[PDB]
Amino acid sequence: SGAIYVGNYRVVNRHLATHNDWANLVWEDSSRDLLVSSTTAQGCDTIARCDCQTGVYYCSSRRKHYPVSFSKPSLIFVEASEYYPARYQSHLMLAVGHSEPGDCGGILRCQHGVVGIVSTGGNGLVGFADVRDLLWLDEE
Ligand SMILES: CNC(=O)c1cccc2cc[nH]c12
Ligand SMILES: [Zn+2]
Repeated sequence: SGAIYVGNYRVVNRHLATHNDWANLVWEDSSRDLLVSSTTAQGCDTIARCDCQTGVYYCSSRRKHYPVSFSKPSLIFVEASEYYPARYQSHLMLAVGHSEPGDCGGILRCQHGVVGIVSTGGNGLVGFADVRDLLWLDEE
């Protein structure tokens, strides 16, 4: 589990969004596994605006923050999960590291801020849904 809190937006894994998130929906893309909802209170997080390929991610299933190299966001074939059938996931970044389904929402950060959240995993890879292309998160 986990979320990004930037301005009056909450960024969550689409598959973990709550009734409240859907009632207060701003934007969602099933192909990216992202949903953004509106918040009353201001968040503290800064989104990275960069093409960094090194960062650190939180892995709840290890209670550990791991430094990783990761690929640039791309379209990747993702095997079926409990929430999605096997399909191509867009804006996805891969790193060699430990992920379990419950690790989704773990933040990947670089020197510039939040890069994305854990979305996919298994086979010793972790997949992060990029948010850095979502420029509108920084305003309104
Ligand atoms: C929607 N798919 C998931 O819940 C998922 C997310 C992160 C890691 C793994 C490993 C297998 N499935 C995973
Ligand atoms: Zn960066």
